[PDB]
Amino acid sequence: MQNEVGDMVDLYVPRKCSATNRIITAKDHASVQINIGHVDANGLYNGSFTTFALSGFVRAQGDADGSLDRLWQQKRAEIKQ
Amino acid sequence: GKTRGMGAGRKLKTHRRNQRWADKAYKKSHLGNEWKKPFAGSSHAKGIVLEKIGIEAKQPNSAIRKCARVQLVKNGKKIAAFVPNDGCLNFIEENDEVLIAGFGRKGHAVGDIPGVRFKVVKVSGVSLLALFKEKKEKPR
Amino acid sequence: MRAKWKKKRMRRLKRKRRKMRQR
Amino acid sequence: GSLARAGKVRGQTPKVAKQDKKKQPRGRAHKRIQYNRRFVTRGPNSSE
Amino acid sequence: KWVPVTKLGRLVKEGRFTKMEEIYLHSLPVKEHQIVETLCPGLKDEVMKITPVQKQTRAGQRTRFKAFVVVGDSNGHVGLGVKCAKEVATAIRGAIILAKLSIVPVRRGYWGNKIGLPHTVPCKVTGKCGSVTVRMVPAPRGSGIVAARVPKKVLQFAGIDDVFTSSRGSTKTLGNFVKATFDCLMKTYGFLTPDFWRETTFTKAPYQEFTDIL
Amino acid sequence: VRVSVLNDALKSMYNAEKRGKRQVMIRPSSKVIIKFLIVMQKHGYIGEFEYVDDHRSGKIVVELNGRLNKCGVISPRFDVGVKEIEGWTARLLPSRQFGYIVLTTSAGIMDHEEARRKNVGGKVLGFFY
Amino acid sequence: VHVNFYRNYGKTFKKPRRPYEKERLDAELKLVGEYGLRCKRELWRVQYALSRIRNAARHLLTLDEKNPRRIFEGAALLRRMNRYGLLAEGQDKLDYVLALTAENFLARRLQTLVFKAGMAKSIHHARVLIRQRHIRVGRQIVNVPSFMVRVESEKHIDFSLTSPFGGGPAGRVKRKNQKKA
RNA sequence: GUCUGGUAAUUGGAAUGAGUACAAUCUAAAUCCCUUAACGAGGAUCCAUUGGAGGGCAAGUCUGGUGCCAGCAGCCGCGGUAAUUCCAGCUCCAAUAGCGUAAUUUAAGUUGUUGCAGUUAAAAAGCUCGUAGUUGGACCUUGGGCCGCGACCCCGUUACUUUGAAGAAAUUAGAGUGCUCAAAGCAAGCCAUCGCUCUGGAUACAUUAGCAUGGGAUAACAUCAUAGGA
RNA sequence: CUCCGCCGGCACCUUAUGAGAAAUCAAAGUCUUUGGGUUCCGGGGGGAGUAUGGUCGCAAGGCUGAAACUUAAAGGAAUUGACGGAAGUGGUGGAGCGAUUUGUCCUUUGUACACACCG
Ligand SMILES: [K+]
Ligand SMILES: [K+]
Ligand SMILES: [Mg+2]
Ligand SMILES: [Mg+2]
Ligand SMILES: [Mg+2]
Ligand SMILES: [Mg+2]
Ligand SMILES: [Mg+2]
Ligand SMILES: [Mg+2]
Ligand SMILES: [Mg+2]
Ligand SMILES: [Mg+2]
Ligand SMILES: [Mg+2]
Repeated sequence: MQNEVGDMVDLYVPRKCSATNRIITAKDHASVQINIGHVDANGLYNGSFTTFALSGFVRAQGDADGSLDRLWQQKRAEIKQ
Repeated sequence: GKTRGMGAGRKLKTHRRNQRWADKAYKKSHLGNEWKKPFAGSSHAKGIVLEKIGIEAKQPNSAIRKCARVQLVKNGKKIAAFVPNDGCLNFIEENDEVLIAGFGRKGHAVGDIPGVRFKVVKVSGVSLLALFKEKKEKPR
Repeated sequence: MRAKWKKKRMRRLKRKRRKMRQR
Repeated sequence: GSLARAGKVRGQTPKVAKQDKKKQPRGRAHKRIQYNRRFVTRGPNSSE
Repeated sequence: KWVPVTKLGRLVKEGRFTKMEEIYLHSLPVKEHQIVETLCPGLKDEVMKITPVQKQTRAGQRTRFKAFVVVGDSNGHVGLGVKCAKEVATAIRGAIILAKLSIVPVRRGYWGNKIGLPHTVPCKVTGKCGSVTVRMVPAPRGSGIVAARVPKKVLQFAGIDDVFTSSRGSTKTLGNFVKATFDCLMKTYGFLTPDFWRETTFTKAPYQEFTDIL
Repeated sequence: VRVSVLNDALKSMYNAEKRGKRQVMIRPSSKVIIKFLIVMQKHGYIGEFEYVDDHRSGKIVVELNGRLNKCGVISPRFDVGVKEIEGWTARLLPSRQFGYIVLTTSAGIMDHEEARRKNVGGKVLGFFY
Repeated sequence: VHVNFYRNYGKTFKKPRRPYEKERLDAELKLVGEYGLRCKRELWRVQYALSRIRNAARHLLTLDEKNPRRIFEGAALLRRMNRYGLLAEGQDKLDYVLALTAENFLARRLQTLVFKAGMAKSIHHARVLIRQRHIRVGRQIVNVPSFMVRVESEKHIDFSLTSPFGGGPAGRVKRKNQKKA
């Protein structure tokens, strides 16, 4: 939220679940953040990675595995990983 | 569920009209039985002290409440009126004008006094508070 | 008092009131 | 019941005259005193 | 003085954190109250109520005391603590620690034109605990807090100036009344609004940020 | 029986969005549901939707983007003048900053802000935010 | 019929819903002591006036910025708030009217402005000075301390010409004392 | 120590209106107000009260008396010898020239249209049919560009909505205006003017029903293969 | 007989992402982010399904159905304890809205008792 003067008025901008787009609250302790490392040719790990955060709701449902696998297929396609 | 149709205004209004009679306050107001009460819808009434009586309090408490038996002048109805303010029964005598009021719970009995919803407020034209505080004297 | 027996008692008083007022 | 004891305690209570004390300021000045006491200076009536 | 027993406590002790919103971004559980004191210094503290609870025993009744404590900096952070103990003083002391441990961010918005600083709830928000349901409606600037005494205190510590409230249920149950209000304040950074439609950038968590220190 | 197909469409979409589903099928289809969906898409609350012709009442497959908090109908479709839009938005919308009330007007099916812009009243279909 | 029956009158204040709340009592007493008020009703009527002004401002904020009533009545309200010193020049919007407090209205009283102008040693001395007819606004003496002073009238608050503190003759106490001497 | 605050029937001079009253003014005549000579404050007796002090609910687990009595107590309760609750004194608290006590609104989402309930708290008819009532699936002129937000091009009703005219005044909301303020009133203002500002004396709201204008999405009714059409 | 499906039916098990005062419920969910349609029906506890009127019935009774008056609770779910003429102590963490509970593996069970069955 921006003020009409042009300042941010929110304490913070919370993360959104990468699968359900739900806002990940500060006390959502079932939420996680996965960093999937990037590998170049020969299999060496570059040191860069992509990040996905899943809300506690999607993990509690059990769809976290399938959601994460679909998200990773998409980004891997896009970045050639 | 409850009716929701745009053309069901009559149903809703009639149902509310019929159900308002279940509310105790509504039915007390719109039954007309409050005109059969001793006061007949008035805040205060005058009456004749018939006899001074003492009626026992409820079970937990042990006291003689020392009320008064009053015959109203507007309708001739006999009621029991409580006399507050310790010692004020001696200001009450038989065949003496008294102004009664409600005991504060709208015809419901108050406190440990059973069957009494009326208090004496004024005797012989002088308020009981003035006689208690000795601000005025009872005329002879 | 049991509600069934209360109802039976009340049916008996009503029988009596009916046989008195009607007859 | 027995009406003979009406006025018992209030008649038994010994009469104690009120002390002739100074009057407190009345109106705006009284509010000034209260404001001073509770803002520029246990409950208000603690038996200290 | 303080030996941190958690990884988060170690970083807070060293000074890797400056504000409590870095913890909020990653939804990390806060298990040491010294973290909240270090990162949220302007915290006040008020005991809302003390309640005697009795456990029937063979020989009479075992009475413990339940203390409800609300903390907050009046600038978007509020916390509620409930501790039951055999002594009132330790019940209050335990509830203050719990209240600090539950310090949550509170989102504040504008009833109308976004002029000045936020003063109200961004949107209608509701909290429920037991039979108590607490609704908060955004209010124009200058309205103040139109609420019962129990939710007014929590709103004052949250930093909310103007709000309309409505409650249903047994709000006489003060534990539920205060918990429902706190839940209502918590669910305020959780309503997705078009201003939060921008995709998250996923900054590094402090665990992986300071694995060299830890 | 099916009394309001719009209600079933919006309630199914709401349940699917709450469930985290990325696609919801709507049956039956209707012009009012496609017109409500176009308003929803214009304000960015849904993505692609596809009308499937089955030589009957159609089917709609809608892409969901997680931006929906709630969408519902108002039944009955109360008459709403331009002046009562403020009261209706106060009743149904989370704030004066976000949310939309969908109206059926003789000028077309539209959100309440667009209804104010043309000063056209009508009847309330529903809401989404 | 009596023609006097058609004269209007109305109430200027309400009593609080909760009579015995510690926080409200403390805040009211703090304001009363800060501004030398005679009772809580003087603050309650200021709160009543602020409530009506705030309600008017809120009702025009819930209308379009092109609604000719909001352009007209908001301009009138802003003129009235600027006229009595309640709003600054940068505060030229209806939003700032909603932010006004009873402190802003109490600061425009003749008692407060007489005290802050240096004419009186205290707020209570200002109150008595006004009630003793020693204060004039412009050429008009004002014995009413709740007088709301306009910005154009602030620089004309002065001691009365008939008052011993404003060039007039000595009061009866001083004159009696010199006659005794 | 100095600086700055609150306290004293201390000590001092200042101030002033309540009152009294020349007078003028007011007024049909009077009277009140406004104005004003003289007078008019120290314990400034020129003396503020009404309710309270267990909780709700602000304020005492001070003192004396009474002892389940007398009494208080809206409700919960208090009173049997240590009464924070009665009767009193002191002190404190709230409002304050006011405050207490004895139908209606709010509180009450405890009448619920917005907005309540009905497994077990009160509440689904034993079950089914069925008239009225209420509610009723989808479908029919859309796109498109041009000019330029209007337009262009390729003798069935009604609800509803929009705009207009009405819907007395007073009341309400609200513009202006320093009745000393204010509740008001509809006045007034102007360097002083044999006059002037054409001075002002706005505006909004006003269900339902009626009249008229545009719109036809939604919906109701009437039709709806002897069209036997023209 | 066996296996895999589809539709429909009586049900059952697990689980909460839900709801609920909880018990519990896959509906008792999709509810202050409150509106799919419709019928009946409740408004503290008694008096009272009583009186009276009406109607149906041979009768028994059924349907409809008060008031005066009285009362500060009645009632629901769950917890701990006690009882049964029933059977065989913190901390921190976890669960619960919570009283509580786990830890501590006399127990289980019923309770309208909690002055606790001498109720
Ligand atoms: K089956
Ligand atoms: K434990
Ligand atoms: Mg208190
Ligand atoms: Mg006393
Ligand atoms: Mg209810
Ligand atoms: Mg039962
Ligand atoms: Mg039942
Ligand atoms: Mg249809
Ligand atoms: Mg509802
Ligand atoms: Mg009942
Ligand atoms: Mg624990």
